[PDB]
Amino acid sequence: MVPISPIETVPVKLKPGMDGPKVKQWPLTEEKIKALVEICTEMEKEGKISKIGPENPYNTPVFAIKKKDSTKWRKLVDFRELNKRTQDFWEVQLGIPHPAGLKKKKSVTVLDVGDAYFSVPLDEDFRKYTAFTIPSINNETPGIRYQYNVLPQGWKGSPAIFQSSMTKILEPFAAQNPDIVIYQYMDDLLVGSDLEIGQHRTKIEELRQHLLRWGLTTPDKKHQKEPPFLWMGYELHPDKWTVQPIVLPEKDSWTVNDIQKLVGKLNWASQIYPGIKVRQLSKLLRGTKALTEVIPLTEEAELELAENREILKEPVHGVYYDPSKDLIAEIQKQGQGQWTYQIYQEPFKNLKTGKYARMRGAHTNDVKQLTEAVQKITTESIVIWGKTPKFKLPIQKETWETWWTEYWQATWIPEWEFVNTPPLVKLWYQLEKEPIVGAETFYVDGAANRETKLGKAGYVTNKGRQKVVPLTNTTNQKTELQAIYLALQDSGLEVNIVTDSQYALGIIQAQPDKSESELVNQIIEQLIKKEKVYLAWVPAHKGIGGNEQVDKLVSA
Amino acid sequence: PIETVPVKLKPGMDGPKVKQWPLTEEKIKALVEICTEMEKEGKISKIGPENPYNTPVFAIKKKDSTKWRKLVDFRELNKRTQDFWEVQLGIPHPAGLKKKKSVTVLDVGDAYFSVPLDEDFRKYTAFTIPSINNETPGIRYQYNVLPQGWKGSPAIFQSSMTKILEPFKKQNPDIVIYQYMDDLYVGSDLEIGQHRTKIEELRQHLLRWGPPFLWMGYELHPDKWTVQPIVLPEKDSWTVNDIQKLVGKLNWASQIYPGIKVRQLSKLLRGTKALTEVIPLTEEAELELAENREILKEPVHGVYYDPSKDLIAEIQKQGQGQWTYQIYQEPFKNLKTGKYARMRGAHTNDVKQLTEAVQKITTESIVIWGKTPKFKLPIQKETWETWWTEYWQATWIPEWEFVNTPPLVKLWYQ
Ligand SMILES: Cc1cc(C#N)cc(C)c1Oc1nc(NC2CCN(Cc3ccc(S(N)(=O)=O)cc3)CC2)nc2ccsc12
Ligand SMILES: [Mg+2]
Ligand code: NA
Repeated sequence: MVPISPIETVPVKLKPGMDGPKVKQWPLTEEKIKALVEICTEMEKEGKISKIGPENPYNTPVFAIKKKDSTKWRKLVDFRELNKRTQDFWEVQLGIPHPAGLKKKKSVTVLDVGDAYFSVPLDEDFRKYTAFTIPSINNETPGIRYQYNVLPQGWKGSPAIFQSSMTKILEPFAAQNPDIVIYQYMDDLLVGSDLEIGQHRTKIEELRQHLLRWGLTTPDKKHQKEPPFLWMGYELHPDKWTVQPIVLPEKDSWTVNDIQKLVGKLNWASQIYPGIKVRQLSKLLRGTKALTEVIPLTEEAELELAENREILKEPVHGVYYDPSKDLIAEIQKQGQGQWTYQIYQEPFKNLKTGKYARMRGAHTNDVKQLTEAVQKITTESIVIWGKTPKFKLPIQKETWETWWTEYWQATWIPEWEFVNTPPLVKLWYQLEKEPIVGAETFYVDGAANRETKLGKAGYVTNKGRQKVVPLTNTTNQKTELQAIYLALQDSGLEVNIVTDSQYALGIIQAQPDKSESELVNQIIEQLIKKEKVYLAWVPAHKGIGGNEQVDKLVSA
Repeated sequence: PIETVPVKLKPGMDGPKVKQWPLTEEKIKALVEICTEMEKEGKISKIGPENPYNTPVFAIKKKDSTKWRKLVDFRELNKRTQDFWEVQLGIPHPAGLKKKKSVTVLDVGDAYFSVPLDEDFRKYTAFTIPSINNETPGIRYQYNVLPQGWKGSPAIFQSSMTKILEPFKKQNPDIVIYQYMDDLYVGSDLEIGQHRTKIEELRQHLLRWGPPFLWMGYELHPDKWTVQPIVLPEKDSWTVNDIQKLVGKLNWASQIYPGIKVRQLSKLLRGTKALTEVIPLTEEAELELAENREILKEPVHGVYYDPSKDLIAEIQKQGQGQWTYQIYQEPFKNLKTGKYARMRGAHTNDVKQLTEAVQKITTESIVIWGKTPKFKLPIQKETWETWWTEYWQATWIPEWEFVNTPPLVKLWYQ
C-alpha cells in the first residue's frame, strides 16, 4: 500500500433558507429496477455511493435509459431539483483560449482524467442532499436508498469542484516544469512542450508520477486522435489553425432559424475568413421570434450571401503567435456601417480576422465607427495576447488630428499609422468657428401646428431674400431642419445661418456624415457642397431681429 | 490587533459578482508578484470554488513612482456594505480643511493590513488575477485583513488611527487632519519648508506606531483654488454676432441669476442684419449690460450643500488642453466651478487629460465635502472604459455616466 494524499474536500452549502430536495421516486418496470440494482451495487463496491437508513428525508428521482447498439440500461439521477437549491459556485471555465493567442508546441499529449474525476470526494455534510431510492420489485420491500460520496454527474457543483481540485493538484507540477504547458478543460488533460518527443514522453511520465500521489490513475487518451484535434469548434493543426469546415447550406426557402444559424456560421467564420459581412442578413431578423417564419431575402442580402459563399470557397488558416514579433491590426471600411479587420505579425499571415458593425443610432459618422472598431479590437487583443496591437487605419493623420482636436467629446486612438487603402475615412464638412465676412446671413425658422400637423419653414436674409414653404404632416422639429435645409439650398458657397433650434444644433454639432433621417441626410449633402458654413444659435422669442421676423412668417 | 469587528452587508443584498476586465500581460505579472508577497504575509489567501463573489482588480503607478500598486475596484462592495457608525454617530467633515494654505495627501492605506478582517465577511472581498487568453483559471484570492479601497477599512480603523494622531494633534492644535478611504489629508498654514518637515514628522509617527508608498506626499493648496464666475465681454465695437452670443449667454445665465434682462440688448438686433455688421450700443443697452454685469458679480442665492444628496460633476472639453467643470446637487445651483489647463503628460491624449481632470475634481470634492461626486463625462462609454485605468493614479474611484449629446452650454464657460 503506497500512501496517497487525500484530495481536499470543498465545503458546500445550499442556498440560504432553502432545504434539500424531496422529489418522489417514479414507478419503474421490474426490468429497470433489476438494471439499477446491478449498477448501484457495482458503484457501491467502488465507493461512489453508500446505502443510507430511513432517517434521511431527502430524495432525488433516478431513471434507467437504454441505448442504440449497446444493449445497456444506464443509470440517471435527475438532480434538477437539487441543483436549484445548491449554492452558486465560481465557474472557472467561462472563456476558452483563442488559437491565435497560443504559441506552437512541438509535441502534445492528451491524458484522460475521467477516472481521477471519481477520486474527488464530496463534502461529507452535503451528501445527505444527494439521496436517491431504487424502488423494490412489486413495491413489497423498502426501496434501496443510497447517497453519493463523490461528485455526482449532473450535480450543479461537480464541474467547478473537479476543475478546481485538478488545478490545485497540478499547480506544483506546472510551476516546477516551466518548459511545458498544461491545459485542463473537462476530462481531458492537454500537455504540450517544445521538448524532443523522447524527453517529452518523460515529462508525461513524471506527470503520471505526480498524479499518482493522489492515487489518480491516468493512461493515454484511448484512440489517440490524429491531427487535427477537434476542440471547441476549431481544427488545431500543428502549424496552423482554423474553425472546422464552414459549409453554407443551399436553399430556395430561407426561414428565421436558417438566417440565425447562417449568421452564427458567418460570425464563427469571420474570426479567420476575412471580409465576412452580415448586416443585410442580420437585418432580415429585426424583430421576429417565430423561427419557422420564412422571410424573403432582399437583393442586397442575396448579394451579401453570395459574397460569403465566395469567401467560403477555399478554406483559410491563421498562424500561431510569436511574442518576439510585433502585433499589428489593420481595419477596412466595408460600407453600410460594416468594418473588417485583420491581426497579423508578418504580412499576409493573419493571426485572426474579425468584423465590427456600427451601433444603433439615428445619426453617425465614419470616424466615430472607426474609433469604436479600434476599441473593440484593443480589448479583444488584450484578452488574447495581453497587449494592444499597432493599428494601420485608412484615415489620414491630418484627418484624425482635425477630428479629435475639434470634437466636443474626449476621444483617443492608440498608436497607429495611416494605410492608403480606399475607401479612406474622411471628414465631409467642417463648420466655421466665426461668422463669414461677405457671406449672406440666413435667419431660418420653422413651426408646425400640433393638432393639424400643418407647418411652415423658411428664412429671411440681410439681402432681403426670403422664403416660406407650406408643409403638411410635419412637426416643429422637422420644420426647424427644413428651414436650415432651405437656407443651404438657396445660398451661395459661403453662408451664415442663424437658428433658434436647439434640436438642430444638437444634431449638427454631433458632426454626422450619414443619417436615418432623409432630411438630415439632405442637409449633410448640402453641407458637403459648401465652401464655408457658420451656424449660429440664438434663443427663441427674445426679439432677436431676423429671427423674430421669420418666426412670425412661419407661425401662421 | 486581535478582535475583529462584526461586518455585514445591507439587508437583502448578496456579495458583489463583478466581472474581471481584461488586463495587459505587464499588469498581470505585476499583480502576480504583489499577491504572492501579500499571500506570504497572510494578507490574502487562495479561495476555493465555493466562493462565487468577485471584485475587479488592476494595477496603477501612483503619481511620480515606478512601482506597481494593486488597486481593487470595491465600488460595488462599498455600496453593498452596511453604512458605518463605527464608534460615534459620525465624524463631522472638517470645513476648515478647504481653507488651509497647504494640504498634503498621504497614502496610509498600508496601515489597514495590520487589522484582521471579520472572518465571515472575507468571502465578499474575493478577486481574480486573470490569465492571458483564458489559458489557465484565474488566480482566486480573498482578503484576511482590512483591504485598501474598502469603505469599512477607514471606519474599522478609525479607533486605531485617532490614537496614533493624538500626540501629533495634541502638539499641533492648528493642523487639520482628515481621513478619506486610504488617504490622509493634512493641512497647515505654516510655510512649505516646515510643512514638509511637519509632514515627515507625521510619517515617523505612522512609522514608529507601526509602507510601500507612505513616503509619498501629494501637495495641495486649496486656499489658492480659483473659482470661475460668469464673465461678459468688454468691447468697444459689437457685431451682430457678438450681441447674439451675448444675449444667448445672458439668457442661459438668467436661469441662474434673477434680474438678468436682455430686452435692451435684443433691441439692438432689430432688422435682419449681416452677422459681421457692427452695431453701436445704445445708452439703454449699455446700462442693461452694466446691470447684468453687476448681478453676475454677486454669488448665487440659496446655494447650500445637502449632505443627503449626491454631488454631480459635469465636465466640458474646451479644446487646447482646457477643461471646465461644475459641481452641484440641483441644476443651476453650482456649489463649485473651475477650469483646468495644460494637463501635463498628454498634450495629444484627450482621454488622459480627462482622467486627470476627474481625479483633480474628485480630490477637490473630498476636501470640500468629504465625498466623491458622480461625474457626467463628455466621452463615449466604450472609449472611456477602454482607457481610463491606464492613467488612473488615485486609490479611490468615483462613479460616472456619459454625455452623448453635445451640451449647448459649453460656449458659456468658454
Ligand atoms: C495543449 C493544448 C492542446 C489543445 C489541442 N488540441 C488545445 C489547447 C487549448 C491546449 O492548451 C495549450 N495549448 C498551447 N499551444 C498549442 C499550439 C498548437 N497545438 C496544435 C497541435 C500541436 C502539435 C501536434 S503534434 N505534431 O504533436 O501532433 C498536434 C496539434 C497545440 C498546442 N499553449 C498553451 C499555453 C497554456 S495552455 C496551452
Ligand atoms: Mg420660432
Ligand atoms: Na457622403
